[PDB]
Amino acid sequence: ESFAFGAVVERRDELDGRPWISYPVRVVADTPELVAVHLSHGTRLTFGDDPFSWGPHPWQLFGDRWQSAGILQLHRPGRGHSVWVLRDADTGAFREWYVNVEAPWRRTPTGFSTLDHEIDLVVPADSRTFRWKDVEKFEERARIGHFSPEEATAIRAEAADVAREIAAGEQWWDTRWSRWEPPAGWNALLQSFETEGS
Ligand SMILES: [Ca+2]
Ligand SMILES: [Ca+2]
Repeated sequence: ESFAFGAVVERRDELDGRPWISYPVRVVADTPELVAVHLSHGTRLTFGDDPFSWGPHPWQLFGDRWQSAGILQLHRPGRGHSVWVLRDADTGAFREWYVNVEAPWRRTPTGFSTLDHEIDLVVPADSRTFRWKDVEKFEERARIGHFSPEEATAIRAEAADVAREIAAGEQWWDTRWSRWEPPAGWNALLQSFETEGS
């Protein structure tokens, strides 16, 4: 099973057995080596009903549309992260690679499902160095039970693996993706994934 290039699919974070946040993305690649999807500026965000074990998804500060520059997400099937191509909202300049540690993506009839795992890594565009992010925030959340011990050990190992890869110059992703730009017609997507009535 695969999705076609340009298909509009759901990108979901699933928490407590239900959608936490979901938003439509366009498919750029759906291959055994790469799932690449695009979240465009102005796209509608769907949030699940409270309460969640983790509280409301933090993108709820933007209300119900993605206000910033579009995000290309690059995923190597089976890995416990994806890599986001982040650009400057004002200039469109490529700024950084944002490694979002999260559950390996699951294919669903509607798209892909994952779940944020708090630890992030950031590689600036110049590729001089990289930084770990939110490790202690992660650990506090693991201590209060947001992650089980088995989950938290998997998360720590995944983040360590990616950091070791980057530091060895063996980052899996093709950095030429930093020059990709969406087709001109790839604008805001307005699809809601809400299931009213519950
Ligand atoms: Ca994250
Ligand atoms: Ca984080």
